Amino acid sequence: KDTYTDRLDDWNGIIAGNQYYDSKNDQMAKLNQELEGKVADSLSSISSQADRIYLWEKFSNYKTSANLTATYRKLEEMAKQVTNPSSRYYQDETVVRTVRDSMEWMHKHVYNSEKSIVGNWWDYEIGTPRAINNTLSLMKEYFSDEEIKKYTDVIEKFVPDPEHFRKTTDNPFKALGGNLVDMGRVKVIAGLLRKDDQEISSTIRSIEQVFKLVDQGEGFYQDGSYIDHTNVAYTGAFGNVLIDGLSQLLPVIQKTKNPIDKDKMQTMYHWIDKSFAPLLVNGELMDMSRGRSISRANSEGHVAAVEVLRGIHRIADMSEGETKQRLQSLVKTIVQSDSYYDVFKNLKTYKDISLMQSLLSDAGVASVPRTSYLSAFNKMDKTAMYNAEKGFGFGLSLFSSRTLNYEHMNKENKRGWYTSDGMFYLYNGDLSHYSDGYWPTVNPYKMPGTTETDAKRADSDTGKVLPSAFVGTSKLDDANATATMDFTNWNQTLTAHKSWFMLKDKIAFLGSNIQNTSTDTAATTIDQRKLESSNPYKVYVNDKEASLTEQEKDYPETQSVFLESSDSKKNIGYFFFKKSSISMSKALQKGAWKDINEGQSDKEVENEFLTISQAHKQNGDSYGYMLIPNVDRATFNQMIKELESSLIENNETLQSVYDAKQGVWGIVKYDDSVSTISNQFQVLKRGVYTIRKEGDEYKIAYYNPETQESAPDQEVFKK
Ligand SMILES: CC(=O)N[C@@H]1[C@@H](O[C@@H]2O[C@H](C(=O)O)[C@@H](O[C@@H]3O[C@H](CO)[C@@H](O)[C@H](O[C@@H]4O[C@H](C(=O)O)[C@@H](O)[C@H](O)[C@H]4O)[C@H]3NC(C)=O)[C@H](O)[C@H]2O)[C@H](O)[C@@H](CO)O[C@H]1O
Repeated sequence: KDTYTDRLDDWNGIIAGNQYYDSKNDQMAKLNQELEGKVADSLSSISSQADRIYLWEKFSNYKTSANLTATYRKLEEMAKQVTNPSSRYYQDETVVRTVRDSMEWMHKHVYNSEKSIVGNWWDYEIGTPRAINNTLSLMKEYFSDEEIKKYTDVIEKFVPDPEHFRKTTDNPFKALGGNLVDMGRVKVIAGLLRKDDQEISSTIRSIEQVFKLVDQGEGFYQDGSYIDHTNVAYTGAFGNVLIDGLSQLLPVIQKTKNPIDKDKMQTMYHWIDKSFAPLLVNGELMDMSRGRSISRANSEGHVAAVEVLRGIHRIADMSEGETKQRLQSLVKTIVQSDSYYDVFKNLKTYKDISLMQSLLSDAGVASVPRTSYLSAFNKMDKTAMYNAEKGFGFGLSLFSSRTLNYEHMNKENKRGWYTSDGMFYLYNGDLSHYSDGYWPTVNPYKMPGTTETDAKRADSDTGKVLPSAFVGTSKLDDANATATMDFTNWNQTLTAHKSWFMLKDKIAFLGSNIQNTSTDTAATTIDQRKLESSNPYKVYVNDKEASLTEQEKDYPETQSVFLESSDSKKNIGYFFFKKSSISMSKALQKGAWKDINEGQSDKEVENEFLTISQAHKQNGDSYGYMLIPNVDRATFNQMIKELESSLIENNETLQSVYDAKQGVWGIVKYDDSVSTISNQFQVLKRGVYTIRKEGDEYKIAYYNPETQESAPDQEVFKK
């Protein structure tokens, strides 16, 4: 037809990619097989009675917005197969008619301009409109330009403003980040379908705002943080949608009369390198950045990671030169480092499958293991650490007066209460740790690293910001950093000065000033590790094999605990600076995804967990231990002997551990008193420090969590 159909043709190549299909292509044929079965199920179950209440019974309750999107997504699947020469439904008269028909019926009795949002606005302005655009785009050769307009009319009624969503409501909000991108997949495509030029130009102009880094509110920050939903760390869910959708759109947008300036898009590489890259470990997308998505059974870390990777790859393909090359190497090495998840299980279009296949087999693209790195995402209170030498990742999940602890929205993530209360993540040889039903089987009252009372929590509860702004990380280099959280629990009955000292190949956990004014007992979960029936651990307490049971066994006078696997890369050792009183247990924990997410399956799931905790029976209590992963038993025993004097201090005003091997100090000062460290120097300001002694010199890394600022050396360091 015209230039719009041209772009609409490019879109089809991106969202389905029938033109690249190849039956002799294993991965492609697998996805085709999947779509064939989908429309087969849809067709064999659609209602074909004279006068019907619903198109599909499973999605009849049209009061539930979700049923509109699910119903239309089914027609998009039919539209994909009907235009695929290799599909059994290719140009099928029945399939063509049911799509056209279904569009009309849905339009007649369910979704039209004369209707109003009922349920989630999201489906009315994003979910459904996208499915409609895609369906009309794929089958434009079967619809009249007039019918197309007719069917996208309702989209214009609900989403008239490319800059605001929920415009038909009493409180529309400005589209930013992920939402802004979907606004493009809604109005740019719909604009294309309607041959509406003003719509295209204004939506693109509106989309261009996503390329702006922010220093407040929602968006990407200079330090790599990405905030969404007012104050929630969301690089891993909304960031996904952002990069995923934008990467699909850009190729199309760029071929219009309103291409986005190159210098304007250059910021995308900032997101990739500073925001996304650090959150990817062995093909897994750190859960601490995925908000409520963690409660979705079909979006575990490795799966969520491919959403980002496919977006990054599309961007690399859109680039050229070293940029294309480096991005390709980035995607290639990450995917190849994933021995647990098959990346193709989440490449849902032929072009995406194709791109990935050529990348993996192109010998010209280097795939070299990622180097060590430490990202201090202070603008979202998270820290990601990775050691390339020992091969383990570490995630520190916190929150402050600037951020919400956990998101429970739309009945999702009902029990994430403590996932940001100083929760830590360890990524080692067991790539499936946080997968295979970890979230619905993990005991939510004992999130690893967290200090909490055992009071009962309500599923109906929702997030809160922390009273204190004294939460933050001061990074010295790629292997060393220190963090602290002026912790107070959800009902202000317990406090604790929790601090972490990341020192290259280990992390020390220090807690002091632990107080409890309530009646419930207080304890810190040193860990709750999910086990693999295939790789059993040999537990040692004080280097003596211990036999754990579902019943908590107490181990007083503990100097160390060691979990031994046949794979050094799965070993976890804990050295207690001062002999401590801990309790351990290994028990089968059962649950269902529905428990933490109403819309998930109620199917029972179960996993075996090893729980280690330390009770706090008095005020002024404390804890102190070093987490040492990926070393064998003899090396762990020898190391804890060397660290016998690493703890420099752990009280209510000062906390610090020292790495003699590196000549690095980790320090946290809660007050402005003069602290003399190791009889060598003085730290003078309240805040977080990471210092390295280089012979006669001292490299200083100071951070003031409250003002979110560093400071001149002479202000905080002396001698
Ligand atoms: C209660 C209310 O209306 N609160 C508003 C808040 O509304 C919420 O906005 C979200 C949003 O996207 O901004 C909505 O989140 C999305 O809901 C979808 C339907 O349940 C769900 O499918 C989305 O999940 C993603 O879907 C993608 C897709 O289907 O294409 C997937 O490709 C993607 O992998 C998957 O994660 C879900 N989005 C995310 C990122 O999880 C939420 O339902 C809706 O209630 C407004 O946004 C804010 C404005 O800042 O104000 C509140 O008051």
